[PDB]
Amino acid sequence: GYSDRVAQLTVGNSTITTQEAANIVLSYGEWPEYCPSTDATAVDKPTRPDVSVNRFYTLSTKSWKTESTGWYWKFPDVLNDTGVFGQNAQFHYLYRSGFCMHVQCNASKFHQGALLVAAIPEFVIAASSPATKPNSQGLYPDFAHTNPGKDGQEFRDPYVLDAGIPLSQALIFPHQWINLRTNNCATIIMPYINALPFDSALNHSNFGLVVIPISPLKYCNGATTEVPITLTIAPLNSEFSGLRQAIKQ
Amino acid sequence: GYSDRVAQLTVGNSTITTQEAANIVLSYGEWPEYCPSTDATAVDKPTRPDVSVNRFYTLSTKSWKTESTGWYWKFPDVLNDTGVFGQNAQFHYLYRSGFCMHVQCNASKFHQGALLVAAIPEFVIAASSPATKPNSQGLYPDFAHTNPGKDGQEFRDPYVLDAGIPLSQALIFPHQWINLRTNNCATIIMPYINALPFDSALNHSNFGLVVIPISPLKYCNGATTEVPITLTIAPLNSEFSGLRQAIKQ
Amino acid sequence: SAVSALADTTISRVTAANTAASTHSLGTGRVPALQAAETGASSNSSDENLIETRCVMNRNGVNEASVEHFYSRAGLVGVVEVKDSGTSLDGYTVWPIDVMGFVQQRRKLELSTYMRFDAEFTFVSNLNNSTTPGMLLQYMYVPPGAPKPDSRKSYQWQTATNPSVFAKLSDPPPQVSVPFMSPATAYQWFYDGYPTFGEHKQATNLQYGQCPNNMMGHFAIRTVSESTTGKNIHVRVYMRIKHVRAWVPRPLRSQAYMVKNYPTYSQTITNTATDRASITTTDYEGGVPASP
Amino acid sequence: SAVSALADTTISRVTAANTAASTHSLGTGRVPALQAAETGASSNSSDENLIETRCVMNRNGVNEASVEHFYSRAGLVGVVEVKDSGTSLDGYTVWPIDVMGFVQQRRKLELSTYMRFDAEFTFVSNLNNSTTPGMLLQYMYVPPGAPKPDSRKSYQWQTATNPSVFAKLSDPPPQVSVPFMSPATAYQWFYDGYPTFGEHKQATNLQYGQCPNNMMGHFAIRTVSESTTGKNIHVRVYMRIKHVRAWVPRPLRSQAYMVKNYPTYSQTITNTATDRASITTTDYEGGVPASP
Amino acid sequence: GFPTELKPGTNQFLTTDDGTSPPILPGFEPTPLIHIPGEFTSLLDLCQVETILEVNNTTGTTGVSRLLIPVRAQNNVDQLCASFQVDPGRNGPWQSTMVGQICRYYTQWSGSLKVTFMFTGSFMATGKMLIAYTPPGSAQPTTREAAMLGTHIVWDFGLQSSVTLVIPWISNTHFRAVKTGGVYDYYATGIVTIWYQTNFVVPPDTPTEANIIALGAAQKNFTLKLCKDTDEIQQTAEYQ
Amino acid sequence: GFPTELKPGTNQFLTTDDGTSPPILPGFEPTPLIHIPGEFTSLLDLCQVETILEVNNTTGTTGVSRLLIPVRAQNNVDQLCASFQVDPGRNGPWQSTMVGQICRYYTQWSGSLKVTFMFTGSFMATGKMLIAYTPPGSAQPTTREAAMLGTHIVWDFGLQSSVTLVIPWISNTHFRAVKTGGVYDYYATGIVTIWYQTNFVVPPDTPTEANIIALGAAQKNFTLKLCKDTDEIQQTAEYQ
Amino acid sequence: EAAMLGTHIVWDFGLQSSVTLVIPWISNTHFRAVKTGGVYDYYATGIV
Amino acid sequence: INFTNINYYKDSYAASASRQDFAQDPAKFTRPVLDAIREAAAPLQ
Amino acid sequence: INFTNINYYKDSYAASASRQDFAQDPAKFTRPVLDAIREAAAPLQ
Ligand SMILES: CCCCCCCCCCCCCCCCCC(=O)O
Ligand SMILES: CCCCCCCCCCCCCCCCCC(=O)O
Repeated sequence: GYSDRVAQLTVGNSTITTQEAANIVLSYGEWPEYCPSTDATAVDKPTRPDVSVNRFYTLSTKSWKTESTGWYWKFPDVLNDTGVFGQNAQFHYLYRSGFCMHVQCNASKFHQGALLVAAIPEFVIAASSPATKPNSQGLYPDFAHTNPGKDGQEFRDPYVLDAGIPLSQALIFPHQWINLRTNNCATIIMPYINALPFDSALNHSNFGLVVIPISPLKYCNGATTEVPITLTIAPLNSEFSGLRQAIKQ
Repeated sequence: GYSDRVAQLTVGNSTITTQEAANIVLSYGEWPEYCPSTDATAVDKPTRPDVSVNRFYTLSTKSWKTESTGWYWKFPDVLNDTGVFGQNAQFHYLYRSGFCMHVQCNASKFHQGALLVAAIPEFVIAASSPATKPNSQGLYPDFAHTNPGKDGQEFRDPYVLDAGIPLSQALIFPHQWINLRTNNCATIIMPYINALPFDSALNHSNFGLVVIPISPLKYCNGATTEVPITLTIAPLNSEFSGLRQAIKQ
Repeated sequence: SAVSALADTTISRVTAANTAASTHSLGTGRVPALQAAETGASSNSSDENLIETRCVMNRNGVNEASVEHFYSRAGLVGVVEVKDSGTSLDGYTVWPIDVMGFVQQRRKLELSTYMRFDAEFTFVSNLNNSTTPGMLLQYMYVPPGAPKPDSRKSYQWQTATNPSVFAKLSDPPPQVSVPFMSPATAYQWFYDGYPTFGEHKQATNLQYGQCPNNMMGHFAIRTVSESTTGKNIHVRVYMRIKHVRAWVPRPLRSQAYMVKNYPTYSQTITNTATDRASITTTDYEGGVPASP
Repeated sequence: SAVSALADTTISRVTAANTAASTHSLGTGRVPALQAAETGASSNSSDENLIETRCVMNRNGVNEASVEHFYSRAGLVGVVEVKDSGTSLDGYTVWPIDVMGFVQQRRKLELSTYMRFDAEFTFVSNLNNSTTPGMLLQYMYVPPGAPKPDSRKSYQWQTATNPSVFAKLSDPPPQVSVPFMSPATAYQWFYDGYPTFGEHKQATNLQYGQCPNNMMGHFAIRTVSESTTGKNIHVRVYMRIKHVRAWVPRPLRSQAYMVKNYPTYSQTITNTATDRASITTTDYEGGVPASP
Repeated sequence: GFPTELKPGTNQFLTTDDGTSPPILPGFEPTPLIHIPGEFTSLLDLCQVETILEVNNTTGTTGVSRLLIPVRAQNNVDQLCASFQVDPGRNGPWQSTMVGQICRYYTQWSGSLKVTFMFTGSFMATGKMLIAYTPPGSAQPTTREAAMLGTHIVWDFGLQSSVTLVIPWISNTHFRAVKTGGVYDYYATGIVTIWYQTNFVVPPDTPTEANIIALGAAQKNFTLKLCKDTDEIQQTAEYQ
Repeated sequence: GFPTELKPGTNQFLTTDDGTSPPILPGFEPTPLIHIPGEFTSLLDLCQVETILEVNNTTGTTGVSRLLIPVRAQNNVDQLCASFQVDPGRNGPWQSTMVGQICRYYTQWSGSLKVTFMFTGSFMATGKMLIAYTPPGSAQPTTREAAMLGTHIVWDFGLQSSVTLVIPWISNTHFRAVKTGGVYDYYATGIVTIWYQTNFVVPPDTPTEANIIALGAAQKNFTLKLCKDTDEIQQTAEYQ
Repeated sequence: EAAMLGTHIVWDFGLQSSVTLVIPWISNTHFRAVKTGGVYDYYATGIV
Repeated sequence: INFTNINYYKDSYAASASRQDFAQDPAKFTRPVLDAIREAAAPLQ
Repeated sequence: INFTNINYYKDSYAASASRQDFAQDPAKFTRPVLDAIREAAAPLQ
């Protein structure tokens, strides 16, 4: 009637073990699934590279500091240039997949702090304008802030999620905390959420993956200062259709 | 499950053989038929001169040239002065009939070009006005262009069918191609199409029969230059009613 | 009872054709891609036979592409000015009913050769400043042969048999349903012939193509007034076609019209397709190639 | 028959959850108060397990908090000025349909990510002095791709296919029901992506977030007039959403909007909660303590 | 025709009138409806989701720091940690919550509330807190002795890092108005105060100050009534 | 009389409102309906009829010459013969087709397209073509190597003088807007290019240049939606 | 980043002080020669 | 409960549009030939 | 006797709002976890 603290996630040829885990969030209670023939629209037979792309990718490691604001990634964008998944996303026009995001952050029993790990669908990034009216360039964010790639982008104003919506209500999204006194990882399984059965993995980013330190990292002199945060993700039930020449962006 | 290349059309005392034929077009999937008593309106007993008028008439032969635009005929008008059919059309007020139009054009295996043979119901001929407003004579085509007789009339602007409608969509009508590399004839069986059960064979022309070279005739020096195009037609199930003095036009 | 009838009145959906799953085929004698366009038949090749398709239970509705839904939309067919000011103190006007005066309704109608239908005519009348003061108007339909009015007071406005509609400008637009009125089985938008016998050797030859089966008389409109009012009224006639039957589809007109009752195109023929630079240029930038 | 159908149309009440009676509990291993918020799940603790409750057969209705009732309320979505006086003698105006121009409707809509719904549009038109003289107006809906009018007389107002509504100002407000028109399965108020491929290296990057599945054309409005009228007309468009389906709820917007189609907040971020003196002050005087 | 008589209310336009209207597109069939995860059919399902309370809504505190309740090792006993009112529609800590923002769209609310406190200190840090909910009629308690007379929970820091304090629906009326202040304090809900049951004890070489995060939400018996327009965001001009 | 209340929408004139209207001629019986061949009941039956594509819509090409795709004997290998977009409502080669002109009467379309190519060269002329359909996202392919990565067919000239290249319905949305250009390139369909698989080989004494005729139409699963007014022909004055 | 593309295990230090990394039999031949080096690197097993 | 498609006048042509008889038969324009050609066959053999 | 929820037009989207299908399922947002946690249990054991 409870959840065990140890867990092991095996998909593809990758395996992730954790010994201080809270639980596994199944976003909106739906598992990732292939597109049913009742909901599909494209007539080309999709390709399903089962184990070559549905596997864990350790992508970026950010160092948690006491004055850190947080970072965010975009799920299809962060994997577009890595492994067999990136190739299929570049060679095919259409794409759909879920994922299992796994954020890892361990620290001693003498550190403290809490991260908010949330998976935000359609995480449209806002630009903060200096009250300028005449539709200046500073009215829209550049491409580096909308599609950060695999390095991610650190928040400018985490209080409003860089989107004008309050951070306090971000818990309405599938989320999980990394409380250093309780757990050292956060797992979120997210199904493919989109108004279309398939979509371009290059233009459209289905989910934003934010990691925001709510309670700042604090420790005393003598403890390890470099406390990293590693983001490992894995596509689930990924399909591709509409083969053509490989397109980078 | 296919169509044979050879064909023989026998109606009346005439017989047409072809050895490179594409198929036989049955316009709108309806065979020519006599007027049913449910649809008739005139009470006079119609005359049905079975084999004296329902027979193949070879009418005109036009020479296909490299700069030819095409020619058109009007079906009742082209037979009004030939044979027993012409007499019955002149002696009777009312007339109805289908037809089987057969266009013949043979060339060597070293010639090339393609004709578009279409049967256009209610082929109203347009006049091209030189942007003149005050309802001049050049606003309506003369009688020689609307009822060309048996010699036919060559197109002025085949691109618009001399009617303001695009030639590219003329394939919405019962049509057939004469591609010199494939076939040397085109057969179209057309039922009587009109908003009335009977009509005057002199005033009203039920169908226009166009032959337009889409791909121009091309050959090399030494080949036969004179490549003719012969139009042979045959009324089918022709009736006449309302006998009186023979009227020419 | 009839409760079952009224229940089965909602527009029932019939979907587009489904796509069945298919696989690769390696053999001879089976060539669904090779066709013979000379036969005059369109290609019967299916997607299933040219690529490897999936099973798509298509649910897109096709009901909107029917002839009825395409035509049952009231469009402008006539603009009648009841001049009662300035140099023409008529207070009445007799408009010859012809639905071929305006391009949008005309082009749609000429998609077919013959058409048999009922119509619902609506009259939108107002002054020049778009206002609608209470002014009694009479819209009398004058069938072919009935005596046409020649003044605002003539006896023909008694309408003892002619159908007549009385309505003020301030009222909602008058609307009447007109049956299929024609001596023929269908109206004929194209009549390749002449109405009368003769030599047809006239210099103009304006009678070519005029089928009297389509000429359905006039709509006489007047203000019910004792004298001149000094106000011009514009009556816009809208025709909605119902219970449609169309025959022998035609190519849609590509050249600009010039006159009402005749096909007549300018000598400067416009191309059906807009020009481009060459036969190998398309204006679609697309994305960045991954490895050029 | 269908009499049973019409009888079962009144809004049936479903009540809130009841509270069961509970007693004190003294033992180990049973800790309904201890939770683990890190799991991302909300606490499942009940009142019955933290205090001693009574039996409350709750009868408070919860039907008003449904998505339909929350959204099926016509709010202002567009204000269109048909300028026909002064420097702009147009007598017509083409308004791009976008429901994100006004805060009250916009904030409610952005509660969800995807929405699929039908709408009932109502047009409240009047002059500047709020009067409504009889003036014939035409509200033509121009779908994406249809030719847009460029004058009060252009041919596009023939409306031979475009849906058009004719109504005077003095009439009750015109009202039409609009279906779910979108190439997608649902309208997407937030589209984290770009409509086209490319480098997206532009200086402005105004295309970010613009999903054409939401762009549903324009509403062309004109006064049916022969010349300039010298009167400006204001058309207020109200949208009532029905047959609603919402997906993926979001945080309600906390910063003030700045532009129509983009999330963009000022650099002076306003706090979600109003400030107070300290973390231990509340402004509730209460009553007099019996024995301080 | 059929004899009828028009009644008052003719030609009016009521913005909340569920009636029929003629369709603009005959025979229109919309795009097929595919399954999308995460559909919600009632706003009450949203009010039951725990969201962060902005308890530290003090002047000078900026950004994410406003979401943290500071807790530290005390030099005295029975000290007040923090306090806030539990009126959801009132300007204050509940403004930052999903339940608090949906309540502002309705006139009256009902049902039990729920606050979950998450301790975010070191694993080595221990402590006990008394979180008391004082029903209406009394101001904020001045001492822990006065606060413990109401609905309270003693929270023990441990491996289970979260505790839930249910604010029971203790009211005279079946519903409370969302509006408060003035004569509308008749609908006041009460005050929640956090006291140090024991100290916040830490070993050597570990931070002596930590944060508590408060997550507010609604209970299963929560209800809203009389939907209205919120007062959260203002607008002075169209967004063109 | 019967108490009624008039609702909004009274006195309006909606041009697409299927309602009743009083008849002007009581007891009128129309002319009997005789059988006429060639009745069509749906416009989708018309879009499935193959009509000539105006692929050679280049500046300077006039008249019937605009309907021909020139093909000749090449001096190099893997050359581009012609190309065009497969957006039916877009200004271009599809304007001359019955499917292209009926699509302009509707807002959105769906389903597979169909292009039939007819070779009109000598009987002695042989050749092979690669006709490739490139799905959206990529510009027109620059080489035959890039074009063959999409949906393509290798066409062999022979006794069967025609081949059919089906453009499969490869789209993200269930429908595509007929309007294109600008942000509406989101609904772009792709590009069809014709390449020389092998050369165009002829014996002596036969023309080295021929024409290909392209006939475009719709497949069985074609559909249209949201009927609108076309933009093909304009008018500035009544035709009186 | 390059190593995680192969067979790997993420090891967490805890009360269970040991972890096992199985080197799967990923080979082309049914057997590998014990001898290695030179042309016998054809039988190389890999790197941990 | 639908209450429509009811005619209030004695003449049948006064009724609304008849939009319940959608029929599709494209064979009369797409395959107007005598000898039916199978898809998988070479048309001219 | 209630006489409502009747559609007078042939197209279904012209009907009034569908306010008879109230459904409440908050588990997909409040408990989106794999291992169901009993209330009376310590969640992380
Ligand atoms: C009370 C007044 C009502 C008006 C009666 C209108 C009667 C109209 C007749 C039906 C119109 C359709 C036929 C038009 C054909 C003429 C077109 C042409 O060939 O120029
Ligand atoms: C007769 C005139 C009737 C008016 C027709 C209105 C059609 C409106 C379309 C439906 C509106 C909802 C979709 C709006 C989405 C656009 C918002 C945005 O992203 O900016």
